Amino acid sequence: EDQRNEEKAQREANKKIEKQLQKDKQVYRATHRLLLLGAGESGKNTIVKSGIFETKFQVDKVNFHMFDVGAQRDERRKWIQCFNDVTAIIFVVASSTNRLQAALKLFDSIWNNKWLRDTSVILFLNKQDLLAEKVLAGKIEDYFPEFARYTTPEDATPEPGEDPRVTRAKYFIRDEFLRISTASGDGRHYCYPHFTCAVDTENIRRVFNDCRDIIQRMHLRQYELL
Amino acid sequence: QVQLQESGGGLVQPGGSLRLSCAASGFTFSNYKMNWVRQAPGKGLEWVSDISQSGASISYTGSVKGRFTISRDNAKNTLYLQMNSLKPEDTAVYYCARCPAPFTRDCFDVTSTTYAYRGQGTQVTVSS
Amino acid sequence: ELDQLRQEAEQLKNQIRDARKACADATLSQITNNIDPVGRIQMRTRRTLRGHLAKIYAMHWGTDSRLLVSASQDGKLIIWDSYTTNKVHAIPLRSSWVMTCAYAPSGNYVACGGLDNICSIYNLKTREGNVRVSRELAGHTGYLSCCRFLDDNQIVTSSGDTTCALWDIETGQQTTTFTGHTGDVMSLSLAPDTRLFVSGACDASAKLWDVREGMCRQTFTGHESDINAICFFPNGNAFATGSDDATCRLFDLRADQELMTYSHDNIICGITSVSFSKSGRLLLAGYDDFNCNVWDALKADRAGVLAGHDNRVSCLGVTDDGMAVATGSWDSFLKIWN
Amino acid sequence: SIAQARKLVEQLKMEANIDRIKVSKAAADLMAYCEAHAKEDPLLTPVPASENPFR
Amino acid sequence: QMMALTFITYIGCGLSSIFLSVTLVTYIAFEKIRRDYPSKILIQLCAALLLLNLIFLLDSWIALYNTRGFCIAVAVFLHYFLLVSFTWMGLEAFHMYLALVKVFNTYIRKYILKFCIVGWGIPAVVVSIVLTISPDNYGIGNGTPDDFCWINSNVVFYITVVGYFCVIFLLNVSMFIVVLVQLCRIKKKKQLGAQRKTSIQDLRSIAGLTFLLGITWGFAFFAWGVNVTFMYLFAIFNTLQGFFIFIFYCAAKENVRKQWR
Ligand SMILES: C[C@]12CC[C@H](O)CC1=CC[C@@H]1[C@@H]2CC[C@]2(C)C(=O)CC[C@@H]12
Repeated sequence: EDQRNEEKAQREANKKIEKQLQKDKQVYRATHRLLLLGAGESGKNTIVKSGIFETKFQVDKVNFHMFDVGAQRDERRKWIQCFNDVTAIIFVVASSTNRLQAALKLFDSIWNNKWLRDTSVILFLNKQDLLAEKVLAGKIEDYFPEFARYTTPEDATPEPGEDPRVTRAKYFIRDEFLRISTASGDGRHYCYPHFTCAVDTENIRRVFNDCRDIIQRMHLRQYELL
Repeated sequence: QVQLQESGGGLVQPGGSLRLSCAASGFTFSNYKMNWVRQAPGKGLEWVSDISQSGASISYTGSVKGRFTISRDNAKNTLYLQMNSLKPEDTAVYYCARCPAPFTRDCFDVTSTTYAYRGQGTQVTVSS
Repeated sequence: ELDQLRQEAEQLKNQIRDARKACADATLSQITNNIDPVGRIQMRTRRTLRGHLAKIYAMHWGTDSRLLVSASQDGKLIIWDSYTTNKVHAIPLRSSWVMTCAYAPSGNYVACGGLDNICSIYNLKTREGNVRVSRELAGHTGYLSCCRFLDDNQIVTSSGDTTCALWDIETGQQTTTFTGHTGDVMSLSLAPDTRLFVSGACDASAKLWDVREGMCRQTFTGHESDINAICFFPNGNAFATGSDDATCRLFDLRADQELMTYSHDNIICGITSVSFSKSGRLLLAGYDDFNCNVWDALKADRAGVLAGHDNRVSCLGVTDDGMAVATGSWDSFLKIWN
Repeated sequence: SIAQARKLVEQLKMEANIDRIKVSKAAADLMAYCEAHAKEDPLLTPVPASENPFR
Repeated sequence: QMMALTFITYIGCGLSSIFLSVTLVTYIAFEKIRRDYPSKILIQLCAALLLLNLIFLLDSWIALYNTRGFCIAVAVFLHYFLLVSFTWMGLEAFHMYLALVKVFNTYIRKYILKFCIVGWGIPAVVVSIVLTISPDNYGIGNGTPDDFCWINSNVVFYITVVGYFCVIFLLNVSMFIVVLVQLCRIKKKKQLGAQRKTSIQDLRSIAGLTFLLGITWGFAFFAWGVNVTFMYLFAIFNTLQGFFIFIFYCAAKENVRKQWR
């Protein structure tokens, strides 16, 4: 009979495809995709490490996929929704028009988005040397009037110790981001801010540690512990 | 169709006062969060201030924090920006922007060029 | 002179508005005030397809109303046989950010595109028997939001660069370019005769083009937010749009106006998908609250709910014979309702 | 720019040239199409499991 | 008194059986709430605990001593169900380890199937072996009355029910300490000030974790060595363990209540 014959052929084809699909699932599960987002082209996203750009890198035998948006329009309202399932959004901000305010607005929009409400953000503050040079030299004060009232936090731990003014400015910017992060969302997603000098190789280790913490928090949320 | 028309703002002496009024049509005003953005000559769009639905979540950029004030009249379907102490460097084309989605705490791409839900804007110039 | 041109355009818009107002004499609800209601019909989940790993962005039914294709962000393209819930042709994609997929009328080809700004055409039947990329089309500077096969040799695509393009699959080149949208085009729908097609973009407007030369015959502006999905009436004289302002709207050709809007007070989530039944009496709309609402298209009263998903639906379609409706979702599950 | 302005104005006149029938006539046509094909709509009228392919 | 202990044990076992059946039907009927691995492991643990409680109630209520075979079978099934419950608590701890300590590369094919194989096979192997040495290890002539089908060799009781439970308890306590340490590290982040103020959700989750990991079985060590109050505490907090599992993982969860409505 034709019907049992074609049903058997279709069933065996389905079995073969199921085997290939479980093989693909094994690869897909252990990838940890990330979305590398930048406030503007001035931010040095490329050195942090058409249409979309892929970067594969392994840390401690853990695979990582970093996706950088290329030939796309400035309106990210629609396509950003494609990245709600990524492990983290690596938001790079040049801490050196008021580009800092634009970065803050973009971070707020990302944080408060309905589909990204469960996605964690790894915040990188580039241009640390440029920020130090600007602070030591006689624009940050006028752009942010509240900076005058700001004081360096107790846990400043200024390891470089270049000046008690550069640390104050960089921690003011970090607190400016952390205000949005803490106020908008609690118990769903977390923001991890780091200072980067763009001349250090420890960025991938920081990303690895933040991703480990993100997945730990996600697993803890399954038991409602968090 | 969505139409935002801005009015007010011409030549003003430094330290003067100005009022910008944005009239909206084609959508329910109270459902959306409104924004005031500006574009300086040869600088690109920059965000100035925003107000949520029914107010109560006002926020400004640092440069104009102490001077500019933004209000809205949902019943009158209007947005207002009062600029009480003008300075020369805020000479720009001011635009009234309506964020893309209703009932949203976040809203995207108001400062992006070629944005759909943005008005034509008014020139505001401060000079001697 | 720029102000003069703006005044000219404003006057023309006002004149078009008065023409539309003079055209309207009675609402569609008044016409269908004596029509018997549908009767609160209910449809159960006949089947569930559960082969995808990541969220399902798109699916498209076949011409025979038996085979369907689904695209998921795990870089997967699967052709399900819905009758026997089996699967065939699990096509791996070069880019994992697919956002749309199309099935050729003949059933010979499958299209898919996404964040790579490229539309891939796969030959379903080959002498080797293995599905391979028949051709790659890359004339778009933005992400491909939608694509539809015209006649198995031409394809119409809409991108995030605010443009639509009609291609020639044989030569792999753009034949026609449709421009006029401000916001990036989110969806397109072909007319039953394949002579026209409507496109909905990120602005509130929807434009109707004719594929022969593409000059944007008509424009409809009734919505208040981004138009996510568009579907075309079976008779070809109307279409339905769904936007992010939590409303659906029914525009009609040859009248250039609204007919009726479908909305409810307790709906505050945008529309992601819109489709019509076989006779056009039912309008199925997918929502962001994980539900699918079936509206009586003639009365704008909710006639059914299809709450079988855990996350937003993002895609749905109705068979050519109207036997079943397939809904995808962001929970990586496809459901066939009947 | 100015080019966009003239293209928009040209599109506006071209759109304004077309003619539209009464809304009531289009409504009646839609209702007539719905009524004529109401019989062959499996979703409208529940179909028995005998000839339902998704039994 | 011994008489009161029987009453408390019967009430606790009845409540646990009823509410564990409720939890099982809730978690099986609604597929939307059993997507993740913890929910499936919870389903398995609830099934094991329900079977253990039901068989314990049956053994205590029934008084059969003229039937050697039936008594041996009842004792074997009781021992097997107790071992399965212990193994499922240990497997919950192991999943905890694979989710929090080793965070990456934790995917394996047929995760729940392999967990079920281990959890329902290792106790089966143990009971089959102890039967193989001698089937009289389960006859007569913990045991509440004088005549009650249970292990009587006094040697395999320590190896297979005490030492086995000792290893399971060590693993569970170590992972409980690990989870508590990580949770306290998270609570002390202090991103901007007064971060993570203590609320009623956190202690509820901690109590649910304690009852899920079977830390309350530790009261056995003090109860066996004697400390009559500790004996009552042990009986009370381990007889109705399934009741508290239902409270903390069925009624406490908001999604389950939403599915109920
Ligand atoms: C708690 C437990 C052991 C665990 C069971 O799930 C429930 C129960 C039955 C009778 C109890 C026993 C522990 C030891 C006890 C308390 C005795 O020595 C007298 C009655 C016994």
